[PDB]
Amino acid sequence: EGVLYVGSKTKEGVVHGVTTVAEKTKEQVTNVGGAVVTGVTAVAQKTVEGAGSIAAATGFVKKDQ
Amino acid sequence: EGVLYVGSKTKEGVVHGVTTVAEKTKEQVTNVGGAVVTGVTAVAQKTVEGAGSIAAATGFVKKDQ
Amino acid sequence: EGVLYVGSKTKEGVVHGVTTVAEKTKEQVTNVGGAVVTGVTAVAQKTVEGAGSIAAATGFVKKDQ
Amino acid sequence: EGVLYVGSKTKEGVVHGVTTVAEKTKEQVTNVGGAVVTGVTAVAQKTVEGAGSIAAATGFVKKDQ
Amino acid sequence: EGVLYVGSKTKEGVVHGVTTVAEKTKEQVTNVGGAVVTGVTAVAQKTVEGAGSIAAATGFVKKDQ
Amino acid sequence: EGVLYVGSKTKEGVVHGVTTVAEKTKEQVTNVGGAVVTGVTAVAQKTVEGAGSIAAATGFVKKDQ
Amino acid sequence: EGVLYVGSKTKEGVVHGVTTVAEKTKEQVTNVGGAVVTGVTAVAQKTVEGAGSIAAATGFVKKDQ
Amino acid sequence: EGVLYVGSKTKEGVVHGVTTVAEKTKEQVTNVGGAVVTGVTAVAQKTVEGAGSIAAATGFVKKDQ
Amino acid sequence: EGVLYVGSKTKEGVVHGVTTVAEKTKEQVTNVGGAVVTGVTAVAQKTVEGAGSIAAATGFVKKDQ
Amino acid sequence: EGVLYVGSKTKEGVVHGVTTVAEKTKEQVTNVGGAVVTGVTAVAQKTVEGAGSIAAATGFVKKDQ
Amino acid sequence: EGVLYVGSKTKEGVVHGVTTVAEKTKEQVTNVGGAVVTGVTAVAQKTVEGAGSIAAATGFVKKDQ
Amino acid sequence: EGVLYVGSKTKEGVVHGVTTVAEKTKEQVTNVGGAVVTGVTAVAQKTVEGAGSIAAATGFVKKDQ
Amino acid sequence: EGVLYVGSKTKEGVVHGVTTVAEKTKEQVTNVGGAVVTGVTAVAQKTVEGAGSIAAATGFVKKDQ
Amino acid sequence: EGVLYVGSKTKEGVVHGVTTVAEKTKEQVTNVGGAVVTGVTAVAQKTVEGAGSIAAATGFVKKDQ
Repeated sequence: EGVLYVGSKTKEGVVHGVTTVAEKTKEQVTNVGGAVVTGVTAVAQKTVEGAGSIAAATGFVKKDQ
Repeated sequence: EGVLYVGSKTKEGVVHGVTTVAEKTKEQVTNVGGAVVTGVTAVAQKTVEGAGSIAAATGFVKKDQ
Repeated sequence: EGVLYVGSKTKEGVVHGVTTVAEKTKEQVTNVGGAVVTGVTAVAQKTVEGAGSIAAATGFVKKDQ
Repeated sequence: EGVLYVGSKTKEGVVHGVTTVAEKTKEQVTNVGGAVVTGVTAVAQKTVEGAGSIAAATGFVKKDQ
Repeated sequence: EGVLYVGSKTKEGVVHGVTTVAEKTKEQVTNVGGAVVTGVTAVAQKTVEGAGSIAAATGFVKKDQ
Repeated sequence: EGVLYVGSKTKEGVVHGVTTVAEKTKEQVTNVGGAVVTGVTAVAQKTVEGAGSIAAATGFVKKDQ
Repeated sequence: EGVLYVGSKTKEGVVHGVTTVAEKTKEQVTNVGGAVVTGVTAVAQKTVEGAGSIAAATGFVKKDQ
Repeated sequence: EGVLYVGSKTKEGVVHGVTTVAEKTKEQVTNVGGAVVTGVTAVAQKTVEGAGSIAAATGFVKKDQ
Repeated sequence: EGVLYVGSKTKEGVVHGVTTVAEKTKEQVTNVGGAVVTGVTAVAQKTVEGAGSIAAATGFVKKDQ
Repeated sequence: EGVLYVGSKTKEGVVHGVTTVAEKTKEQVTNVGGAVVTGVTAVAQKTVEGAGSIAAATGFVKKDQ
Repeated sequence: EGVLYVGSKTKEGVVHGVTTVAEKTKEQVTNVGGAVVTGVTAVAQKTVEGAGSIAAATGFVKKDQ
Repeated sequence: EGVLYVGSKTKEGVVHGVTTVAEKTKEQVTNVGGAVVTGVTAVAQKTVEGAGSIAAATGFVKKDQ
Repeated sequence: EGVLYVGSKTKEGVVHGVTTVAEKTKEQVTNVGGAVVTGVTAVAQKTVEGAGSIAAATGFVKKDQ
Repeated sequence: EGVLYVGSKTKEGVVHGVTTVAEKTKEQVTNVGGAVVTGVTAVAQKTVEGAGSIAAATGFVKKDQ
């Protein structure tokens, strides 16, 4: 149950979403957990129903080693 | 149950979604967990129903080693 | 149950989705978990029904080694 | 149950979402837990229903080692 | 139950969301727990229903070592 | 139950959200617990219902070592 | 139950949210517990209902070591 | 009038003279004015006799334009 | 009139003369005015006799433009 | 009139002469006026006889423009 | 008239002459006026005879402009 | 008229002559007026005979502009 | 007329001559007027004969402008 | 007329000559008028004969402007 309205009157638009530049790096991590929605009129919905939901988002893990 | 409305009146648009530039790097990771929706009118929905949902998103893992 | 409406009046559009440039790198990973929907009018839906859903997205894994 | 209204009259827009520049670094992590919604009219909704929800977001983990 | 109204009459806009520049660093972490919503008209909602919700957000962890 | 109204008549705007510049550092952490909403008209709502909610946000942790 | 009204007539605006510059530092932590809402018209609401809510925000922790 | 003696007892030799690697460049110039003599026993003589000698060596020249 | 003696007892030698690596540059100039003599036993003589000798060596020149 | 003696008893040698690495530069100039003599036993002589000798060595010149 | 003696008993040698690394620079000039003699036993002589000798060495010149 | 004696008994040597590292600079000039002699046994002589000798060495010059 | 004696019994040597590191600078000038002689046994002679000798060494000059 | 004796019995040596580090500076000048002689056994002679010798050494000059 719900209603979402978007209206965009744009004459000129320049959009960037997730950008990453790595030079001479080691172990660069760009990590996104949900959707990546990008645009002059970007809309995103998400409905997680159900008890006990988990939404993890880790860059990295190092164990023992 | 729901309603989603998008209306976009654009005269000129330039959109980029996920961009990645790696030069001379080691172990660069661009990681997205959901959808990558990109456009002058980008719309994304997702409905996860059911108890106990898991949505993991890891860049990387190193074990023992 | 639901309704999704998109309307896009565009005179000129230039869209890019997932772009990746790797020069002289080692182990570059661009990882997307869902769909990659791209266009002047990009729309994406996803309905995961059923208890216990899993949606994993890993860049990489290194074990023992 | 709810209603969300957005109206944007823009003549010129330049938007960036998540940007990351790593030069000569080691273990750079850009970590986002939810969606990355970006645009001249960026809208994002999320409804997590169900007792016991977890939403973790870690940069990295190092164990034993 | 609720109502959210946004109206933006912009003639020119330049927006940046999360930006990160790391040069010659070690273990730089940019960590966001929720969504990253960015745009000339950026709107974000989130409704976490259910007793016992957890929303953790850690930069990093080092254990034993 | 509630009502939120925003109206912005802007002729020119330049907005930055979370910015981070790390040069020659070690273990720099920029950590945000909620959403990062940024734009000429930035609006953010969040409704956490349910007894016993936890919202932790740590820069980092070092244990044993 | 409530009503929130914002109206902003701005001719020119330049806004910055959370900015951090670390040069030659060790263990710099910028830690925010809630949302980071930034813009020419920045609005943020949060309603935590439920007895026993916890909202922790630590820069860092060092134990044993 | 003169005497030049060279004696080389080498068991293993690896010699390079003038080496040039240009990638993605514009107007790279490697310019040598005299001889390029290269070898495990490289010897070079030059005797310019006569008043008013000129020995020019230019990388490049741009005029008017 | 003169005498030059060289004697080299080498068991292993690795010599490089003039090396140049240009990546993504514009107007790189490596300019040498005399001879380039290179080797495990590199010898070079030059005798310029005559009043008014000139020995110019320019990287580049830009005029008018 | 003169005498020059060189004697080199080397078991292992690694020599580099003029090395230049230019990345993403503009107008890099490596300029040498005399000879470039390089080797495990590098010897160089030069005798400029004659009144009024000139030995110029310029990186670059920009005029008018 | 003169005598020059060199004797070198080396078991292991690693020599570099003129080295230059330019990254992202503009108008870098490495300028040497005489010879560049480099090696495990590097010897260089120069005899400029004649009244009124000139030995100029300029990095660069900018005129008018 | 003169005598020069050098004797070097070296078991291990690592020599560097003129080194220059320029990153993100503008108008860096490394300027040497004489010879650059480099090696485990580096010897350099120079005899300028003749009244009125000039030996100039300038980094750079800017005129008018 | 003269005599110069050098004797060096070295078991291990690491020598650097002129080193320069410029980061993010403008108009850095390293200027040497004489020879740059560098090595485990570095020897340099220079004999300027003739009345009225000039030996100038300037970093830079700015005129008019 | 003269005699110079050097004898060096070194078991381990680490020598640096002229070193310069400029970060974020403007108009840094390292200026040396004579030779730069550097090594485990560094020797330098210079004999300027002739009435009216000049030996200037300026960092920089700014005129008119």
